Amino acid sequence: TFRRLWPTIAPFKAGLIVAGVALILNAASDTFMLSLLKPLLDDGFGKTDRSVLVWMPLVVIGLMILRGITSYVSSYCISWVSGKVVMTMRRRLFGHMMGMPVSFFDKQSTGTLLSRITYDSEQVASSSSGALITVVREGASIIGLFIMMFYYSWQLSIILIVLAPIVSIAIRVVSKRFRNISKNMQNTMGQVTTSAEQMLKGHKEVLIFGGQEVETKRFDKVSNRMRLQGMKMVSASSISDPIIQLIASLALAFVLYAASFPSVMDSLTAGTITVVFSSMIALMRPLKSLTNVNAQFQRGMAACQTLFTILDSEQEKDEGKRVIERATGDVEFRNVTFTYPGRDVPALRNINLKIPAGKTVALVGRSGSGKSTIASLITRFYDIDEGEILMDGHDLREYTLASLRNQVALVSQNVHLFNDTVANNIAYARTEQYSREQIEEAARMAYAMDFINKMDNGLDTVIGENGVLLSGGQRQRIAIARALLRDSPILILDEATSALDTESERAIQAALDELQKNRTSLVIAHRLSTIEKADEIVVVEDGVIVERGTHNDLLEHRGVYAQLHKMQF
Amino acid sequence: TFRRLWPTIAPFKAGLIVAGVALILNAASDTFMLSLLKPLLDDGFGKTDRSVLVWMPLVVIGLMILRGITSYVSSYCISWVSGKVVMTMRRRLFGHMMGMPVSFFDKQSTGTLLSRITYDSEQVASSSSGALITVVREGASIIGLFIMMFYYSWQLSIILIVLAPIVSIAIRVVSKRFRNISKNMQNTMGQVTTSAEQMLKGHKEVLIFGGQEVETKRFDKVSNRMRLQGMKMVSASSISDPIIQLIASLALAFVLYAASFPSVMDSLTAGTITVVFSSMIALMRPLKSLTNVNAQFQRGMAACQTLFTILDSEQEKDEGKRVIERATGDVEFRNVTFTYPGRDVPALRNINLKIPAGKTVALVGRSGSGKSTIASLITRFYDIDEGEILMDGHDLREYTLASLRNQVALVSQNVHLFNDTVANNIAYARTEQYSREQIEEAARMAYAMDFINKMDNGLDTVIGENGVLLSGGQRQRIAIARALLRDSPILILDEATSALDTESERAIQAALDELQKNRTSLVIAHRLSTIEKADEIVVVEDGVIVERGTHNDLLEHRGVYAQLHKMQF
Amino acid sequence: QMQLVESGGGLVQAGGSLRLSCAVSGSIFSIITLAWYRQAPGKPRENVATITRGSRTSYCDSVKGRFTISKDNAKSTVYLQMNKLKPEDTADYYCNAEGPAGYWGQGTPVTVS
Amino acid sequence: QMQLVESGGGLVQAGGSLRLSCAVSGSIFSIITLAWYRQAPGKPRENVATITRGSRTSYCDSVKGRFTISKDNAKSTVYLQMNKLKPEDTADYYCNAEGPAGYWGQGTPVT
Ligand SMILES: CCCCCCCCCCC[C@@H](O)CC(=O)O[C@@H]1[C@H](O)[C@@H](CO[C@@H]2O[C@H](CO[C@]3(C(=O)O)C[C@@H](O[C@@H]4O[C@H]([C@@H](O)CO)[C@@H](O)[C@H](O[C@H]5O[C@H]([C@@H](O)CO)[C@@H](O)[C@H](O)[C@@H]5O)[C@@H]4O)[C@@H](O)[C@@H]([C@H](O)CO)O3)[C@@H](OP(=O)(O)O)[C@H](OC(=O)C[C@@H](CCCCCCCCCCC)OC(=O)CCCCCCCC)[C@H]2NC(=O)C[C@@H](CCCCCCCCCCC)OC(=O)CCCCCCC)O[C@H](OP(=O)(O)O)[C@H]1NC(=O)C[C@H](O)CCCCCC
Ligand SMILES: *[C@@H]1CC(=O)N(CC/N=C2/CN3CCN4CCN(CCN(CC3)CC(=O)OO2)CC(=O)OOC(=O)C4)C1=O
Ligand SMILES: *[C@H]1CC(=O)N(CC/N=C2/CN3CCN4CCN(CCN(CC3)CC(=O)OO2)CC(=O)OOC(=O)C4)C1=O
Ligand SMILES: [Gd]
Ligand SMILES: [Gd]
Repeated sequence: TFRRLWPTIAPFKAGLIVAGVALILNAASDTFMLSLLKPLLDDGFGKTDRSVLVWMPLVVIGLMILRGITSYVSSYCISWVSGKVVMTMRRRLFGHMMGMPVSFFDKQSTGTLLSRITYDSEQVASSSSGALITVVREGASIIGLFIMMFYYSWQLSIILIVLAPIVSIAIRVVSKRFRNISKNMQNTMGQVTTSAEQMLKGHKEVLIFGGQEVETKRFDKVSNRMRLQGMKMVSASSISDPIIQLIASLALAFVLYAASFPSVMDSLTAGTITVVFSSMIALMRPLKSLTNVNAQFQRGMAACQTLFTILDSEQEKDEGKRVIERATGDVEFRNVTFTYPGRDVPALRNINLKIPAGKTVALVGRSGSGKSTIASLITRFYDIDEGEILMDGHDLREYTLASLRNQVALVSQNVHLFNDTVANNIAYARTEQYSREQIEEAARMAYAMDFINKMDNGLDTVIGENGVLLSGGQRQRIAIARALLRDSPILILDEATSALDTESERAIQAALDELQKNRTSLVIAHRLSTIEKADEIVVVEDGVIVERGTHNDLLEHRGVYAQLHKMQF
Repeated sequence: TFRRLWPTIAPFKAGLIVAGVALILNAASDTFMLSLLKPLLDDGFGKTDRSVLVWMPLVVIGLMILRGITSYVSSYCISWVSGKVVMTMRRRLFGHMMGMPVSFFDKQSTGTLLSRITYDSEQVASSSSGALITVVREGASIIGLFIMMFYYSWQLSIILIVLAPIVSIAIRVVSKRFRNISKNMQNTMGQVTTSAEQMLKGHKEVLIFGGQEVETKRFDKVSNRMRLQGMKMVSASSISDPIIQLIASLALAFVLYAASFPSVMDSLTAGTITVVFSSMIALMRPLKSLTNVNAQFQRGMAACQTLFTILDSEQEKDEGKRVIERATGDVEFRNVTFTYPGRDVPALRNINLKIPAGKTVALVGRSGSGKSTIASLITRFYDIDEGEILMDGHDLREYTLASLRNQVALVSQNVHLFNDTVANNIAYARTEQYSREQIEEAARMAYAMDFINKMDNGLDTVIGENGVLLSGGQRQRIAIARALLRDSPILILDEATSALDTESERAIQAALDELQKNRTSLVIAHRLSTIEKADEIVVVEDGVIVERGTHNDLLEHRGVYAQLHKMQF
Repeated sequence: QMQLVESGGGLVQAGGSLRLSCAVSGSIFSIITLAWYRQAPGKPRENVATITRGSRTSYCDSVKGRFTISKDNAKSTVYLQMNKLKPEDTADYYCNAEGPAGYWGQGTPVTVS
Repeated sequence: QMQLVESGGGLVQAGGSLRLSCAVSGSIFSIITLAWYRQAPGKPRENVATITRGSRTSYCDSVKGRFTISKDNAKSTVYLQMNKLKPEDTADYYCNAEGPAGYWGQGTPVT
């Protein structure tokens, strides 16, 4: 249980335990100061001018030095462990979403992953560290004060030890009331924020009907309501303290009277009552903060389970065993049907594509429907719903992704560039295999040395985000440089360059010339040249391979291609 | 200067004055509490009689009652002027948000509008509230503490009254340094947080190249840098308190020494010295809060200036004077040319579109470019760049917008529904002018009562959000029902539906057959029926009036609509 | 497996009219292209009739106001109606689905007397 | 307000070829649909040829395969070339821009 929570911080006994030993001292020094306040009253100022008046002036600075130094040491060497657990938990959490199926990035949570990891980890250990130092130095204070209080009186503190549970329960019940009251305000804020957001969405539809005034009326009645809820918040919250303060004050008054009812008093040295009173009122910062440490254990476990909901979600399927050395085969579709996880209308109906090795197929459907996603099936991102995407005589699900995704080369213009050197991008995830001697001529064969030399260093310019920002058309040229270096057997263009750029196009159409010399290639064609020089053009009218065939036999057969050739005449 | 802004808060003098005068007391309570300590020590346990201090417990309970009571009194009536100022500023800001040109809603800040009204106003209100409590409670604490220090001592108080401002200067100097250190750390956080985002941005480009192995290392580097930045934060943060309190303690040591160096002092009883030490070991909360309050004045003023900048933006133009009653006329365009603020390529070239009286013109467009914005000039959402949109012989710039937008009824698929009574939405912004006997006939006339009487409350039903979720196709039915009751002479059906409701959309078409027996209508078309009965068809191809005629005189002229009639045949 | 079956007539008079049918199975029949070629004893294939997703008609330059393509959405069946026959049109007519690299029925030759 | 001016021929022998031209000035010549219509002395107007933004040309029927039309990219002028003339083609020819309910030129009768 708690015994088995030990190994997660196994290499961190050193700093944490040093923090603990320098964190109990921070309470012991607080105790020693009041202990020294005891003699300064009676013996110090009774019948003497020194021996207290000379000790104390420098011993007080000594103890505050020993208090400041221990505060620094505790904070810093507890923050070291806090940060070195945040870093390792966040590192594992990130390493468990590079192996997450691509459905996870369906825009539902694409932007919220960074926020998730950073906020969750910055919250899980801030709460745990705060609770740890709020259960030791807020917990050593109590023991130290009670020791120093029993040593100075035998009975005056018995009433305090009997009384303290009253103060504790009062503080806890008042805080629990406040927390319980604070529950429904999430619902109230939702109710009012929804109205406010719905209110100014239809700006066009408010102007056009001439209803500005009857709109400010509704907003003034919403702002009135939301201000009333705010005042309810403050009135509920602000009376958390002034009642537990009254309770502890009743405690103090009971003690003060009890110190004088029977003849038991008069054994109180003139300064003993001073240090007893001071040690009692100083005991309000611990005793009050100690009850409300469960409020941080609960938050810590809440955040821990929150991340555990994610650190163990669904994992991209790996259930294959075979391997590839080279996919010199004819990729076969068959009766494949596929509908996005989270969608109802089938994106792809029956299919019979038979891309043969060494040749190309041009996916050109005007509807812009279904062609973009016959590139996310052959590479096993979103798996098929029914059918078999045969590759080199075998299925995809019989093949380990490690080499399947290494075969295909997903050329496009949207190829995200890593923030590293350009000649690191060209051989990315393979920097050891390719020596820059290869990379130079590889940039050549994909037409890249030309816009690379004009850079400041050479094939060396950090190029990614916050880098140099290569041109949209030069990003296609560098995507070819990558795909040409890798020497892939199956190529997947994407021709995202609907808006063509001249001159760059010459070197682009020239580069794509070398890439598609062999290397069977599913090209999502949109440019007259690729379609014209393709080998089996294939259209997809929003659900299905409608009209398929070679070009010159296809223009004669109108169907849907001629009517789509005219639109792009 | 400062006096000038008091009339802005003049109506709240009662609340703010009660706040001040019940705030002073909460400080006076502690001062008189320490004053109560002097008899308890000097006479209660100095003198033999036990009745000397039986006066204490009642008076300490009474003073803690009077501290809690004024705590609650001055928190609340400073959270009621905190509310009746944030409310009025939010309301005065949203009443200058429904008058900005539609271009201001160009999606650059659509979500922010609720925040601008709330988060910044909450910021200014909370900052000013907190600042006022801590320059008056603390300010009069200090005055009270030093008044009760003087009445009990002379030399100690004089030594303290000089060496404390040195602690104050120390407090600020340790702070200003912390702020200067923390200034650039926001930039550091931005720089470090950018990179994680980039890597999870291109997850596809990681899988498709087999490069998990060279992303674990990169996030290892980034996580190490982030952790080290956090540790630098903590290390620089935790030298504020353990240093200012060291300065304060050294000052206290000087107090004790130079308060007991000669025999001139030590006239102090055992009580006056405890009172001096008590007041000062107490004085640390005020002398620090009152000194760091300037961290809020400039911050609250910054938020206030943010609100005054967002308020002082550009009002929608209103440079018109004419008032129209019911304009039946040959509205026209002439050489219009128009580009959205924030873009380069114009959307509209020289246009001679001409809506005739009675007749209706239909807009059809293959690529969906340039149609919709002809409905955002005929109602003056965007002022035209070069041209003159005639309307009975005047530019639309010269009509009072509230009297021009009072002529155009904009039916649509995506009409807005205010969360109110159906009897309102069918007579929105005019429920005073129109009685329910008009709605009774109108909602029938658009064939929509069949969709209303089925509901729980009929025309009392809440129809928007938190309401009955009226179906999209029937929101168009309600848009007709509304535009019937207004019975405006210029109609702008968007007919961008594409969605089909069997027999129901047929009843919607029958309704439109009643909507446009009159009412010169510029209907942007995607349906066969509207074009078939259209009186003058005007087709735009992405920038300009390309072809324009009538269906029976067009389809023989092969043009561009006929070769689009084939595509939606 | 998608397939098609074609039915047609035989020897008929010149200048007459006929209707030739073709039923398709294993098909998403409403959206695929559908077509009818003709193959002469000496000449190779060349499309004459074509019907489409939206149901549209196209023919050879010679075939204009001469042939009629139609389909029954429910029956999974298409038809070519031939009017004003000519002796030069004696050939073998081929049903076809889903483009020239699609599918090819048996085809039924028709002789013009 | 634009204007378009026609240039053509007169009377020629049947079976020949001719060329008519129409220069359209005062608008965006690249995109606007240009066209050529003809009208008999007795019969009303009718369409002959059409040319579009991407120069997708289209023609009537009785003169299909016999006529041609094109337009210069910047000269702002549309050429309609006529081949294998017939006696029935004696009629008044007009050019047109922006559909059949817009601008028209003076045109010219041709025999
Ligand atoms: C030669 C020989 C000499 C011998 C030497 C002996 C000396 C000993 C020295 C060490 C003693 C140590 O043992 C004690 C100590 O030092 O601990 C402090 C304390 O724990 C801490 C919190 O402050 C307390 O709590 C409240 C405010 O706290 C918060 C907040 O919640 O608002 C939290 C936090 O904000 C937080 O920050 C977080 C983070 O930043 C932290 O990084 C944030 O996460 C959050 O912040 C944001 O977010 C929020 C929310 O948004 C959420 O998100 C907001 O709410 C927020 O506002 C904020 O915006 C969070 O809230 C924090 O940062 C702070 C922030 O600054 C502002 O926001 O605000 C205040 O009460 P209120 O009125 O406000 O409710 C308290 O003030 C009070 O008047 C106490 C009051 C309480 C009422 C109880 C009354 C009695 C009940 C009996 C109980 C019995 C039950 C059984 O009794 C009285 O007065 C009555 C007078 C006496 C009556 C009796 C007389 C007749 C008999 C205040 N209490 C005290 O000061 C106690 C003080 C006593 C002072 C009272 C009088 C002094 C002498 C009395 C004479 C009587 C003798 C018989 O100590 C003693 O007993 C001294 C012993 C006496 C010896 C002298 C005799 C010779 O402060 C400091 O902290 P440090 O340790 O870091 O320095 C700590 N240090 C100091 O103050 C001083 C420092 O020693 C310098 C000393 C050098 C002096 C040189 C000249
Ligand atoms: C191109 C070649 C040619 O000579 N055209 C017209 C041929 N003459 C037609 C006589 N038409 C008279 C009434 N037309 C208006 C209705 N048209 C449909 C009925 N038409 C037969 C009676 C059949 C035709 O399309 O063209 O017939 C629609 C039409 O505009 O076509 O012109 C016409 O003469 C007037 C060509 O079109
Ligand atoms: C429609 C129905 C029919 O019988 N056609 C044939 C008319 N004679 C044509 C001669 N053609 C010879 C070379 N053809 C192969 C290439 N063809 C493109 C060039 N064709 C002119 C020369 C244009 C034609 O469509 O038809 O040509 C493609 C072709 O259609 O092949 O037919 C052919 O005779 C061989 C029809 O056109
Ligand atoms: Gd041919
Ligand atoms: Gd006709």
